[PDB]
Amino acid sequence: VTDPEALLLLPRLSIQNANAISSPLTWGFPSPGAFTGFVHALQRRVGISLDIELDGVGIVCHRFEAQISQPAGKRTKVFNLTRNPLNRDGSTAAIVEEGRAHLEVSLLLGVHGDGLDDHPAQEIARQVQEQAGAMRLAGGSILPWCNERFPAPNAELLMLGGSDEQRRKNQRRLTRRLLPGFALVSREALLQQHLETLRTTLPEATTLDALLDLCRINFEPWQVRDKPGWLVPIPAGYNALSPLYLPGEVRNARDRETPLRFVENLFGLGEWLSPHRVAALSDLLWYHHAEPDKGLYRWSTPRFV
Amino acid sequence: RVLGGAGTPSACNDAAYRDKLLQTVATYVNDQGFAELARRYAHNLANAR
Amino acid sequence: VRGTISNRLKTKDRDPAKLDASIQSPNLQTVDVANLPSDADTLKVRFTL
Amino acid sequence: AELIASGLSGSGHVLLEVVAFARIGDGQEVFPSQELILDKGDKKGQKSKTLYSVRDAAAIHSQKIGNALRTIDTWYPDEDGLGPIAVEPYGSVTSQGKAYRQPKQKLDFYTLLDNWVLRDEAPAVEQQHYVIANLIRGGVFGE
RNA sequence: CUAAGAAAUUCACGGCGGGCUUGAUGUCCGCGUCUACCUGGUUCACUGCCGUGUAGGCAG
DNA sequence: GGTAGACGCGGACATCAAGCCCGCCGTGAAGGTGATGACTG
DNA sequence: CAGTCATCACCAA
Repeated sequence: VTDPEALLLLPRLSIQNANAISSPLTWGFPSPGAFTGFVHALQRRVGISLDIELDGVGIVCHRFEAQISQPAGKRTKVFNLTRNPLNRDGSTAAIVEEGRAHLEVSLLLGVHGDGLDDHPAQEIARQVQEQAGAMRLAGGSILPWCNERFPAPNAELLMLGGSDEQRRKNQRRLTRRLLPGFALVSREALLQQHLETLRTTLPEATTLDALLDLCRINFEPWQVRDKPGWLVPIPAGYNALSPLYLPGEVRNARDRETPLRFVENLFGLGEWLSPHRVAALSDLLWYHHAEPDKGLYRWSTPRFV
Repeated sequence: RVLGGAGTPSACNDAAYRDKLLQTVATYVNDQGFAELARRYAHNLANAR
Repeated sequence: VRGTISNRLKTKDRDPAKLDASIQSPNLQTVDVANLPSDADTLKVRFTL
Repeated sequence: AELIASGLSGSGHVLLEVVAFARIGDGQEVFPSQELILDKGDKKGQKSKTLYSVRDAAAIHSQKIGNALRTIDTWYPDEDGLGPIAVEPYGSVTSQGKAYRQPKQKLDFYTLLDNWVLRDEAPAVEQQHYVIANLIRGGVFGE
């Protein structure tokens, strides 16, 4: 909601062994729920000793590879597993399947606090990076440096105090540091828009998302067409099955302080657009916003349109 | 490369069977070495099989 | 890789025609392998902790 | 050891870079890690062994390197003169096919942790090193 | 406070044998490059000249 | 240590016949749940 | 005489 003044680039985050299932109906790149949980986990450890805030994340995703294998006679995939230790009788344990992938990621944060005028912003950049290099980005660890120990420091720059001409040179200087990536935004208006193509059939909604991430072909009145983006099904929050429980009610909870619901996933849509296609970089940022009483929990990116 | 340790398995399920196998191989080794095997491998190196 | 049938064959379905001739017949497999080059003798392994 | 201990306390910074050289021989076969692929290739034109590669390089999994680093346990009560094994609850070893440190011989992690937290029955110092090593290792426990 | 928090895939291997690519051919044809001039670079900032020591007649 | 000012056209590009057989494709481990059954302190 | 620990059949395209 609150537009930040300065954006914080976390330039290279080579992370290993992230989760790659992310919902019961998708696989591949992890959910942006992991990224906004990561930035509020930065908020509870750094942002109070700097008296700043950090709300939104610019998910860029330079590289991607998944620990998958192509079997014989199939065009599908399976996942490469770990070998778990034995049971107490010496026999072998069962198999729970955890997909796994390596990533390389850039990040764009948003500051809102009095520490930006109480400090140099280099203090904010150094402290946020040196603490975030001891955390887990999606489900896996954040790696230290290598041959790539030259892009290690950050950058940070405001947008309100300054001229209004060479800020194009400034944000396209920023774009020189995230140039091979594909940003990930929320494009859920097209899920509305592809019901009118099915309005001749029914006003149903659950099979509309399963129409866009594939190759639909009819014959000549072969029918291939340019898909209008890199449009992919992402998960987009939780919807309540069960009423809110008082913090001593549910057996085997993580906490004895917070209240608990039983929820399940809701599915949206995204696109892997290059950052050139959007003018202002503050459009990309992902935010948590969810109303508590009726149980709809959701994350999206505002300011995209 | 000639490695050695040629009776100890690298993966097993039993421990009694592993000890029985290792003492069987030690029974083989401590009355005759690998010499009858080693000179036959040395024959197949010495000619150009 | 070309190979031989060298496993404990199953006499559960004891066939005097198939499991004795399949001992004679070969076994074709596809594996992975990693070698050093012919002009390298030292392996380097690097990680961080 | 003082540096790794001052990192395990939470006090100072620690980040190691480990490089190992191993003279083997010209053109010999090195052994990177093999990943478990359960039920691949129902066609018989299949691939039996599949090795693990990071980008254009042979590689070893991280959990195997960690398993190598936590071979600490010498104190297990079955037969201690056979070498250190990896730190485990119900302290076991998959190549051996056998679980040392069995709860009938009350020295596994659950028994000692409950006696040393809930009942204040302190075990010996050598079992306490095991109980703390399971906290450096980490785990997931329940009811 | 992140479908959070945890994990060893291990081991073995013979692809193998055989073989005629043949034959043919026109790259032809043409052309104005045109005018102009001062190294004693210092072919070593000095060769070789009565005392190897800081004053001198020489091929100047 | 001198500018000076230009680089061609047309036309054409081969036909024929043929493409192998045989055998074979590894094994081990990857189940939770009550319900007595044996133990029982 | 009552909790608890290893085993035991129960299913199953």
